[PDB]
Amino acid sequence: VRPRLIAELARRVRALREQLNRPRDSQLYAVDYETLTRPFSGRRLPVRAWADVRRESRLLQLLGRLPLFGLGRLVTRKSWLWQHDEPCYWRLTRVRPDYTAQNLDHGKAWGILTFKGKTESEAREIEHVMYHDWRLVPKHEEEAFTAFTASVPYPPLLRAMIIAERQKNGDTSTEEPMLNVQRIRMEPWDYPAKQEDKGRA
Amino acid sequence: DSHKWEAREKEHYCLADLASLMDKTFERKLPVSSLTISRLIDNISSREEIDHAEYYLYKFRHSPNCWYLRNWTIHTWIRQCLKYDAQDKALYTLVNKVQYGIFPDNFTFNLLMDSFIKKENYKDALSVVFEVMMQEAFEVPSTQLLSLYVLFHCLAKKTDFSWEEERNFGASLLLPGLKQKNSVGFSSQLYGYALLGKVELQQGLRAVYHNMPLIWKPGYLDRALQVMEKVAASEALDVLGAVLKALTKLVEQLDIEETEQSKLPQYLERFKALHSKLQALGLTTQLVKEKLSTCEAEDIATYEQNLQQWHLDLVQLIQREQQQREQA
Amino acid sequence: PPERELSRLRRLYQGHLQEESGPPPESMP
Amino acid sequence: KAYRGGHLTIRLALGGCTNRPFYRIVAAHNKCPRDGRFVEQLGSYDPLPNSHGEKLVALNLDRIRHWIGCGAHLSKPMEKLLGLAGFFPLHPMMITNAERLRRKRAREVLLASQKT
Repeated sequence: VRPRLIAELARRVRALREQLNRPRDSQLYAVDYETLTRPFSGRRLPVRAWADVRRESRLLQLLGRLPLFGLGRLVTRKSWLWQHDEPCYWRLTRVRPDYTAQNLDHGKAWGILTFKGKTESEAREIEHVMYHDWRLVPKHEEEAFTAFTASVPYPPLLRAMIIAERQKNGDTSTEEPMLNVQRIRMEPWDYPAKQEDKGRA
Repeated sequence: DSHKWEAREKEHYCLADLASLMDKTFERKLPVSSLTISRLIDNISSREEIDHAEYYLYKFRHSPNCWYLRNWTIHTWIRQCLKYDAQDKALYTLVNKVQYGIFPDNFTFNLLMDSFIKKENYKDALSVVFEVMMQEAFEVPSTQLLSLYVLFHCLAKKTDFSWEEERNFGASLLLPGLKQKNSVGFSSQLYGYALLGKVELQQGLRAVYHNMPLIWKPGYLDRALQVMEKVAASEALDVLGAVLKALTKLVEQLDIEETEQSKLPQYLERFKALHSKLQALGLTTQLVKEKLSTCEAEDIATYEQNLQQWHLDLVQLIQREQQQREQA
Repeated sequence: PPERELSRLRRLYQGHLQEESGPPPESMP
Repeated sequence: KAYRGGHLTIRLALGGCTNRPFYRIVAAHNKCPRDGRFVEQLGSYDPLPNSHGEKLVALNLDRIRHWIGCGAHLSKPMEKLLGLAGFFPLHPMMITNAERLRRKRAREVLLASQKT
């Protein structure tokens, strides 16, 4: 057995580089508005976010015009508003503002969420912070804004099989077999994920 | 109201050294404590010095500690400004807002307003008011003062206003307009609503809410009407606006949800009815003046307490620093 | 669907839409 | 072989010559090739209709279930097949396709009527 020291060294170097000269996200969450592309990467944005990109704002930028970086405030995603009747928002507990950006914006921020008026204990790191679908909720009409008030057949063949099995066993049992989605929840597709689990470019 | 503050407590009185240190920190791309910034702010004694401090503040804002820019420091800066010139530099900082990171949601604003009043300057005052509105404020009794100022401005400002300005005016009217105690407040609110309605109708719904503490929901005229009706249960400008409306891209509103351009005559009728009701039942500047003359019992004890707290915090910080030094 | 949903959908996809039928048939010769 | 955490999949596979497609339903690694190795072969499917109009499909349901339990995903064709069998529900895509077809037929009928 020979040792591949050089490879290891290279890996270490790479790691170091990643640690150090990593792009502070002023650079790589930038947007050229007229051409709808990006510095650093160079790739375009998708069509279904062009108008949105143009005529609405970042979360962190929005925050930037508040004392304490709006640490005890509500905030909403425009998409959610469009979609649901129900009140849908986060409240903040923290900000990680990327300092390198002239007129501070872009970075990270987080707190408690509530999708369709259903809160959660503990504060995750919140997704879509650098998207442009965001709006700030004023303190006047804040409490006005926040106002809120099983079993299914098996598929044809499986059920039949089950019945057959039962018969074989001995019992007749006219009670039909059924599966219950009381356990199986259906958190929607527009429900947000977690920035702890995602990797940054 | 200056001599209560001017017991600042002593620190070092050399600025050049501090500046050098700051530069070094920035050269290295290392963070800086708030304490140093505070000290710098305290030290200033010239317009050049003020300028330097401004720059330093900006630098701090663009650093690993954007936060930690404590209220106390801001207050000190404001005081310094007041002492020297005030009405150009502080205002500029406020305008910049995000760059100098000052966010003085406090009695500082009130003080500034008072100062402005003392030496006329109306446009600047208006600007300041607008800035305050843009920041989420108006728990304190400076609201009344702000309203008064706005009214005064209006008394001069009587033309077509224009896009941004109208919106700003509306904002000013609205958020300070939370005066349940008197009908003047209600009137102000109504006026604000009317302005906002006008803005909506001429230009767009997005034009209203984009940057302001204001809510996307379409019914602003309706809201105003409701408010007016509430008063009755318990204006000329509005009427004019309505008349104008009556006289001869993306879509946030729905197909089912009805367009407010096609609800006008009904709205007008409703307004008329409301007016009639008011008449059956049974100037603004004067009212505001009267209000000012009454009320206004101050927040001075609280201020003192806050100051004390700040001092304590500073002391704690100093102690911490000392400990660190010892450790080193 | 209820009409509200339809409206929402329309709003979402303003420029990119198609006119549609309600239910389909129940036969096909 | 070691892959970057490629999930398990119950998937089809071409076991035919040119113009005769024959299929092999198979529990395999996501990142494996199509006709490359697999974990355990399951019920062969024939798409070409044999003597007297049958399009026969094998399924070791017993082992399919096991695979599912062990956390192996299903490709869309597989899902469709399952639905057809009655083992799974009819895949909603299939239903939509059917609906579309019906609509088309209706349109055609209308056109014919117009012509006549």
